[PDB]
Amino acid sequence: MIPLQHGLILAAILFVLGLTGLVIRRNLLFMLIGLEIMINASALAFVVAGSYWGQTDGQVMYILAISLAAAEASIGLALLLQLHRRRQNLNIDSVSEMRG
Amino acid sequence: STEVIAHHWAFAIFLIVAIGLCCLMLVGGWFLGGRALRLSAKFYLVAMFFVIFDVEALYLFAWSTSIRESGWVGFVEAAIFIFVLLAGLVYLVRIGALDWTP
Amino acid sequence: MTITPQNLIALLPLLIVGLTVVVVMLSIAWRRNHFLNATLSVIGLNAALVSLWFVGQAGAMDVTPLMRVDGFAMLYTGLVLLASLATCTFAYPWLEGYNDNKDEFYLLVLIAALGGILLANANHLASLFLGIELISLPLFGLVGYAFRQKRSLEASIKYTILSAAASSFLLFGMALVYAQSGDLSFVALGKNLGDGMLNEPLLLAGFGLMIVGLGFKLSLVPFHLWTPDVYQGAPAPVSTFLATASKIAIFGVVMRLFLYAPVGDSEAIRVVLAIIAFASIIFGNLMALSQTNIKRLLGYSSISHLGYLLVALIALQTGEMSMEAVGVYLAGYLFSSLGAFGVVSLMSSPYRGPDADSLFSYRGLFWHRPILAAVMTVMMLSLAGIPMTLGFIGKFYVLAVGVQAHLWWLVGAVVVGSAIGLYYYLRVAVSLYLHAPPSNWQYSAGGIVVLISALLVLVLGVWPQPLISIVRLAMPLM
Amino acid sequence: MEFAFYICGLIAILATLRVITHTNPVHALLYLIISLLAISGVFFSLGAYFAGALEIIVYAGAIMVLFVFVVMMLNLGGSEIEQERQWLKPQVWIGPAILSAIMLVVIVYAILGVNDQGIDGTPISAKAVGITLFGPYVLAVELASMLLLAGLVVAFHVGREE
Amino acid sequence: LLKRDPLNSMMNIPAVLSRFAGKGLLLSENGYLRWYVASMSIGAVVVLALLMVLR
Ligand SMILES: CCCCCCCCCCCCCCCCCC(=O)OC[C@H](COP(=O)(O)OCCN)OC(=O)CCCCCCCCCCCCCCCCC
Ligand SMILES: CCCCCCCCCCCCCCCCCCCC
Repeated sequence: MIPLQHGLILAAILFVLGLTGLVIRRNLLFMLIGLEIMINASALAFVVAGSYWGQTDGQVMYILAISLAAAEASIGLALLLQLHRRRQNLNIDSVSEMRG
Repeated sequence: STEVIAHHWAFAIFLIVAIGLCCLMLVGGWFLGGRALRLSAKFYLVAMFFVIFDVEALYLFAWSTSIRESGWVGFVEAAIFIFVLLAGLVYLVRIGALDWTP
Repeated sequence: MTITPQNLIALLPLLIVGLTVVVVMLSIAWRRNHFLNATLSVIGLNAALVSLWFVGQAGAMDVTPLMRVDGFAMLYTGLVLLASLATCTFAYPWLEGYNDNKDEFYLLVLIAALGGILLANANHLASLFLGIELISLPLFGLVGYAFRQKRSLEASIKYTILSAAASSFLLFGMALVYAQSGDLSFVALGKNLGDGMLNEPLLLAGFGLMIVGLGFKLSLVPFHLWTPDVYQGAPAPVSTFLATASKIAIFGVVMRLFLYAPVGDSEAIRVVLAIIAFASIIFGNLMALSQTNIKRLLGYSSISHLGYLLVALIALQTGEMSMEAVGVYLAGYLFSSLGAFGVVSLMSSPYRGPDADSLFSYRGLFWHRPILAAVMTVMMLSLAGIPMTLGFIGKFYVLAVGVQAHLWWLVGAVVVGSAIGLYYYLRVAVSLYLHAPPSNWQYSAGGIVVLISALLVLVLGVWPQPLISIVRLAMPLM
Repeated sequence: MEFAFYICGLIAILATLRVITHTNPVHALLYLIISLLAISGVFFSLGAYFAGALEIIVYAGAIMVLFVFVVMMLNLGGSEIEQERQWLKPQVWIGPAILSAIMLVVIVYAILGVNDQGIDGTPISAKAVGITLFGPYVLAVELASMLLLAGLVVAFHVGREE
Repeated sequence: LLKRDPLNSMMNIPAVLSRFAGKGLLLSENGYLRWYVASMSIGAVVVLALLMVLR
């Protein structure tokens, strides 16, 4: 009896909140956290869409989504550790060596 | 059904009573009684291996509950999956990624 | 739907490249050998390229509820495999100067080629998403392969963050599309609407979000700002692969999605894509006017050429040769970018440490490297649409496609962008011949690859009929 | 059923809002874990039992554990972060919040104009998900294993110490 | 009055316009990742608004 539109609205709210955290935060760690929030919100939207139609496609796409999310979190944290090792800071605005 | 709503109430009561019991004993411990190094990247490597192999484990979790329905074709697909996973594990072992002491 | 032996022999390049990945990993685990691992990688890619002929014998069919194999898949799989083989050939002399481990490069190139083949064979939203990420993550590895160098690490961080954001956008768009439709098949995206309500708001918003993700992946305005920095910071073979294989595979799957989805006929999506292509052509041509770096200039070149590709894409539902035009343009653009970035890589090889600059210094290249300068100026003229080049044949195809569908704004954009591209391409080609003040067969192999690419561009610009016949023979399923 | 969905959705929204506006990394990750638990509760209220199970097993049990591992490895004491308060100045966050709000209203207007008979909430078991995973989605499983392998190889190559 | 070829300058005016437009457009390539994400979100807003208007 739960509407599909309300679940999609919740997913959209979480997605724009994660994107706002990705934009306004100068830390690379909080940028990765906001990215995690966005991909989790997309997976939530897929689960709601799959459960509305009564199919396993939403859960399968969620499984692929969280596989990608885990791999991307690993990749971003490895890059963050490399940045903190070789520059001793996580300022994403200071790493702007090439431009124009 | 009466049984399913009774079971849901029992599970809710279990969760609530357990959390409230630990909270109550924390409150009682707080209430009673008078008063008076740089970490290496091997931890990251171990945790990342845990994450990747846990996602491959979740794929195997999904497969294992439907082995009979998938038939021999699903067995073949999971065999290639497990062979790729074991090749990755052997690759990690042989390059010293899983060795703590150098 | 299950998998038959016919479905297995139609799965030959995917299985061959995956088996190559497993064999290369077991060889690395046995003993770290750069030459043996690179040889295994190129033998596996060539085996996939020659097993494409057996796939063509097997015919065209649907292999999965996800994949579909036809001449479309043949052509784009061949382009991706050729790009990956050229990337390995350019990568070996660059990796000869690498102090750290070198064998992971070919593993990542093989996995990215696997993602490109999946994108070529993709007939599903799940397969499209998985191919996009299977291309992206090895590119995350390859762009920041020289993570000690500041430029490569910065490009890796930028590419990883922006591609994660675009993947989230694309997945949310697929989620909205699936909520609207109820089936993830390419043909079923809009089959539940009729009698003139194809412009459903949820379907349009979802398709717009995947348009945002793919326009990031195709360097389309205004998701194009990453292109010069990621192209410059990454290693030159990585720049070659990112310019050719990723763009070709993503544009091929976008072609297949917009051909098969009934909602691709909707006018709002076509107008939005027309605006995107117009702005992409104009911006990518104007922003390369005053670039002293060859990598950023080639990145803006990639932006403008993908704008031309999108211009050919818009008339897909009206014209009949639009996908044929896209195939011819993509073959010519593959050869052009292969030659240009191969000359860049051969000048940038071997890797002379992370603390030293990788500056090109293309001025006066003819006076010590005459053959490479000749190849570089041939590819520079090819990228400009100048005749007797394959890039001119692609530009002519794009112009004819735009003329057929009365998309005159896009045609004027192509003309103006061609003039600006003429300016900067001719500036580079004439700076090659001004005045300014190897020793192994892998470098000779890379020089042979760029020379063969230049000769192919010249021959198929003078005589373009065999390529046109080959592209027309790659007929997908209606 | 709908009560749990609405309460867990509100909890997840509040927790994510506290995540994006926090300075302590460990507190931000704790609020993120709380939001993940709430989203898994939303999953369980919708009948996607496997989705919630993998949300707390993997998303709140592997990925967030990796994030907390990295945070406590760096010993982030808020150097030039806790003493800046840059994201709380309105000249920094008014713009992006207005942009995200505009996109939210656009997406909400798109969402409100779709056919919706509601979600019956019938529990889709993990058995059917595993049947579809190793049936019509074999290549998805194999190439997802390939993708996880690629991510593992890249993260090993980047995150070495030497 | 005509020794400076005024029609040549009149037809060379679009070259100056193209150079100025390229210089103005190159300011968006400042190398800041947060600006890149903000521009991606701006493009998402623009694309979605255009699709909602033209629907
Ligand atoms: C009360 C005011 C607030 C007080 C403070 C916050 C307390 C926690 C609030 C959130 C968690 C509890 C929400 C209420 C659940 C009550 C049970 C319920 O609604 O069950 C319905 C349904 C049972 O299953 P079903 O078969 O669908 O039943 C349909 C009936 N024929 O259930 C389902 O289908 C699934 C039920 C939800 C999933 C399991 C529980 C998840 C809990 C997540 C907690 C996240 C962290 C919260 C932290 C709060 C403090 C910061
Ligand atoms: C029109 C398509 C391309 C045709 C070939 C263009 C030229 C390719 C390079 C050939 C070699 C050029 C050598 C130039 C030598 C100039 C010496 C000047 C001395 C003052």
